[PDB]
Amino acid sequence: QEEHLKEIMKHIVKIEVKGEEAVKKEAAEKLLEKVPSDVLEMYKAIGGKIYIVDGDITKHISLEALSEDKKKIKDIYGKDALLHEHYVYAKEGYEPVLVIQSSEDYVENTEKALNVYYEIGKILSRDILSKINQPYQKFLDVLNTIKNASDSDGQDLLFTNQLKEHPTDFSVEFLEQNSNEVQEV
Amino acid sequence: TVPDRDNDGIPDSLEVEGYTVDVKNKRTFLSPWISNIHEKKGLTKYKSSPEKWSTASDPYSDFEKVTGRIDKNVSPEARHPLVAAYPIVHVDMENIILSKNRTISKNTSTSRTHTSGFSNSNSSTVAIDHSLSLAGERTWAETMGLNTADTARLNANIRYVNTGTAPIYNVLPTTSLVLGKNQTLATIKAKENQLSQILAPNNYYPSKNLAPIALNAQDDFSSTPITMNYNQFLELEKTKQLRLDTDQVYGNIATYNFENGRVRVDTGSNWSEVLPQIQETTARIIFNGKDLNLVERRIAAVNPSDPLETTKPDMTLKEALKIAFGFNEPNGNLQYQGKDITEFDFNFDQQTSQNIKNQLAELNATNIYTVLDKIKLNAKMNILIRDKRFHYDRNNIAVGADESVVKEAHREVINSSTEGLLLNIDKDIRKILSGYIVEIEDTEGLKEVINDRYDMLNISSLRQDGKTFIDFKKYNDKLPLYISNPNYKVNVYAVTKENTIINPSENGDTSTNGIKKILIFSKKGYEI
Amino acid sequence: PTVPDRDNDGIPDSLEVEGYTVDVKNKRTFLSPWISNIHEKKGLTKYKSSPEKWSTASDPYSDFEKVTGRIDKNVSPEARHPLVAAYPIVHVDMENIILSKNRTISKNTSTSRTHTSGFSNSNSSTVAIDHSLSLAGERTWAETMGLNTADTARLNANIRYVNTGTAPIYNVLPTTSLVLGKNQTLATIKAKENQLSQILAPNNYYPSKNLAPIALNAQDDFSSTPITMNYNQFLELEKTKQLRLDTDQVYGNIATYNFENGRVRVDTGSNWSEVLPQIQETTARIIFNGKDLNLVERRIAAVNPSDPLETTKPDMTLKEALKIAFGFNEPNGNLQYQGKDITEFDFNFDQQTSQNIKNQLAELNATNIYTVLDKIKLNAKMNILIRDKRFHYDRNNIAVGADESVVKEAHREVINSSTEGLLLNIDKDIRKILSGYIVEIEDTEGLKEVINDRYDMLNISSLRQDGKTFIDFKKYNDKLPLYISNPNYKVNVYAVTKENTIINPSENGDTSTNGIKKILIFSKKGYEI
Repeated sequence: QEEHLKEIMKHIVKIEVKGEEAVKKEAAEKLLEKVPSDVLEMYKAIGGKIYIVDGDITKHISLEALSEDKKKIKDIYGKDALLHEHYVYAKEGYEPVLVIQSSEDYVENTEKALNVYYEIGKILSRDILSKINQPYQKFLDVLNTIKNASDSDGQDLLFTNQLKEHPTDFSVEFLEQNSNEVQEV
Repeated sequence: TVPDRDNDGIPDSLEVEGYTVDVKNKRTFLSPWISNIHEKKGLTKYKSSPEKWSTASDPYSDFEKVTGRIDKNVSPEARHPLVAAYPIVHVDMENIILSKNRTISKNTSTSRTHTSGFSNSNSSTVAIDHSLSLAGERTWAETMGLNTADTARLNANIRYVNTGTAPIYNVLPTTSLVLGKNQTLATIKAKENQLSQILAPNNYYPSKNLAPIALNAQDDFSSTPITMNYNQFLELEKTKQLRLDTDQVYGNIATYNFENGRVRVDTGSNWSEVLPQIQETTARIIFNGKDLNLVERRIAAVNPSDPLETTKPDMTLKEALKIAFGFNEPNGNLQYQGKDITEFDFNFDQQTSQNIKNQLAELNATNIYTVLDKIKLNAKMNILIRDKRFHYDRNNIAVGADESVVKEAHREVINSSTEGLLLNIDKDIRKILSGYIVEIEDTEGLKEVINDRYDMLNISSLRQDGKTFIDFKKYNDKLPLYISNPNYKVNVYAVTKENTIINPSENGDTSTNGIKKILIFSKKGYEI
Repeated sequence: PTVPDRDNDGIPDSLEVEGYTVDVKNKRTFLSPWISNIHEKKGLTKYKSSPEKWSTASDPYSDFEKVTGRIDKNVSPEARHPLVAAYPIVHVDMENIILSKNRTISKNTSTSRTHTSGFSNSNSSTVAIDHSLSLAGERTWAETMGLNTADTARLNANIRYVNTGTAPIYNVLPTTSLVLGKNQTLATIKAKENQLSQILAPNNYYPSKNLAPIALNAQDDFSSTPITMNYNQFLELEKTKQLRLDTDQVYGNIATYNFENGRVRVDTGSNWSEVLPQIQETTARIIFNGKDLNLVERRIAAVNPSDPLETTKPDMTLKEALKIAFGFNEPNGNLQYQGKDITEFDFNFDQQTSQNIKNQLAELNATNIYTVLDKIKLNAKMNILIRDKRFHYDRNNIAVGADESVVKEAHREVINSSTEGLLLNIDKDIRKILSGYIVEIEDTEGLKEVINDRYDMLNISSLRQDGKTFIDFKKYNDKLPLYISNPNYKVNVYAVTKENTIINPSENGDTSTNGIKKILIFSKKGYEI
């Protein structure tokens, strides 16, 4: 009994108060930490860099003037959300830019970090690797093995509806003709 | 290595955000709720408190409940972490017998009761059959040779009913019979070292296959334990009903042991220490949907005033109904196997009322049925949902209904002859119908009531195929039905319990004259 | 870093002395040092406690659990503050009695938890029997019951238990002895064995109001008439109609919280009979009759100069105590309870406390404590009694009367008047100091006709189900309406407070309302009805 008290004690009693705004800066930096550093160097080399805003992501100089129409985004779960409510958006162009909304709850929860990591991969696959066409047969080979496997819900996990309806196995032509579909997966 | 303050197996983040366990071919592992891959498989989205070894506070941990390492007897709907699992025992009296310290043996029907300022104590209510098994037994006072200076003996048979959600093991509750407002006739002994069996939820003890426990010991404890002076018998004649109040002192609790999976009863933990917590940190929902019987469930709601207690995931009423009873949304419309949520009344205690009037204001709505899914539950509110279609008495038991509903339920004549009707009516109706009045109408407006006595109405039976069968020869002269005119109308009236008379009137009238009777059938003589 | 915590109570030292607070973070609770500016807008209370006491209050619940909530969820809200001792308070409530001889008078009683003066730490109550005559012809009990000089009467009562404390009781239920007069002990109610298996959470009844009360007589063979009583006793009873119920403090064991799995199990080692002595000698006692004119007792932890360990407790100023113990707040920086200013209360002190506070009042050069209220330091063992200044009181600190001026103001709202009665709507508290009403009619030339002109014929005032008081004339009339000799004749109604009542016929057995100090309460002419 005397043993147990210690562990609970440390977790609840935060000895000192970091401050009102420090936590925000500390949260984001820890988040980006988990992604392998080597990825960050690739991002800077191709140009634009991620800057963390604090207010409503909906209203920023860099993003206000562009893509108002593309207000429809699909989350990881495939559900559509309006951008203003959403807490992180990215944009692909001549100046690759990624913007993340500051918050204090990135360590504690996980559902928010997942979207951030989701956004890092699309930049990685669509904007980085595309200059070298790195997704190729090896990615295609695993891909093909997924379609044909015993009642594998894995498909449900990674394929959209369009893919679950291609009757035969995937062909190198599809990636060429359709290259948006593969990059999300 | 992942933090885990409550030390309950599940890591923190999972508990707050939502998780679900799903078996991969033969191995069970715990996983975060994924919207697309779990929904097609029909798994429920769990939430819980990272700081409660059992969010509900009952003796089963948050982890154990959803995984099943638990007494396999807790009813299914209570495996969900936000549903308190606890026992609820009440007593059912099947039949009585009377004599004097010429024996009145009548069959009884009992009901678990609930009244209004209603408190956390279970109670039931017996109702004595009034129909006359014997023709000649007018005035019980004489059928039993009871004199002013006599005493009658009472001898009952009893069975136990578990309508809760968890098993009791060793003890069996003490329970005291009480007549009237405060004249306690007897306290039913707690038989000793005799309830070595188990009372699982939704079961009877003793089971339906055995004789029910005779109430009198048949030993030497008291020669006639249930004595009763003359004066009670008089009061007994005017009310024809008793109440049986029982307390909640149950036995020990069966806990799950991880080392070998054996379920052994620990003699340290006792249900009498847990119930107060449950009764003080959950929302109370009263429901009469299933079989027009009151099923009680308790749901964990937040209480702003308590730090630790605010940790539990917020529960919105609609969601509560989803996990506690089985309501679902085929088309997004709340319904219980078809019956939409809108066919029920909501009544609230004054305390509970105050909280809800506030809640309806910040949403700017007047009809609760729309914004229903936006009402937050706080601790200690008590909510009662009753069928809007039926009439009710003081003890919130179903006693009647509007006549109009009654007729359509009878508009289906499967067959008709000169010996009776064989209907197939919804099993629920025959709990608000006391009996039927048969009458014949002369071509010139006369009226002949066959069973023209207050205590002679129970003539309608039910066949083994669920077909109700009304027997005329029961309270007839064992003779078929005569008709003086193929043009003479035959009228049949039904009498609901609420509209019944239980004793002869002031001047001892026995005719069914001043009884409000509803016409239920009227066909031509030739047609029959 | 091994942050120091000598008291071994989870919260570290520095935090305990200076001030901290618990705050729920979305779904996770964490402990923080008090920041003045960022927490204040959120309505969080600044706690303080003792770094060298596992339980500043000294009750069996460490400082840490209380604010964190790991505790029997039954402890009353008001007891979460670390500086309010949580312990049980059991007193006995008797609802009604019945009498006969070993034509049986079964009459209803009213009880109030009492407290009198040199007042000591032991609870007792006092029941009061209604004196009004339910039956007309039962004048003189001595005859309604065939009582002879060499006879004995039998007593059979019903009682209920009341928990006015701050903690639950579990196994046992206390013994309590009935006594008439100064020292006449009639009976001690046995401690039934293994029968009070239920729980008394604070402000609850046992058994609840919906069940039969525990019958006092066993109804078994223990004693044929346990309440024997020689004639002489009956005489004292006839003159006073008062009984005392002394109850002891032998409670059961205590329910403690287990960290390992969060089950609240009743531990058989710790027993309230070991803790209370500690509490009663290290806390300040505050008595208040505010809520419903009933005596609620709370205990606050104060410093005791003489004891090293005891100076450790955070200094407690009187004003905040009132804030945290009862619910007082500062709408405008003025201490107040729902409208009622602090100025509407009396301050009475025991001789010790009086001496101590006069000194403290001297170094500040003040005369009105109501000003310097926030500067009085509490020491251990003061006893303070807070009573409504507006009501008159008897020796046993029971509400018994009030100043007449208040009485008229309480009636200035005539909702309705007719020849069948009044349907008034009065503040629930006043009707606890009014014994009954005298109705009279006044001839146009100054005559006076009192309808119910008997001392024991006053219970004519009912209460409607909507809280509207209803006075029935036909009750102690001849079941006939009210006749009026003149549409110009005034109809006078008087109210009689308990203190001004008579309880027995006078020397010559007078039943007239002559020697009763009477206050006029209503006067409308015959046509104003």
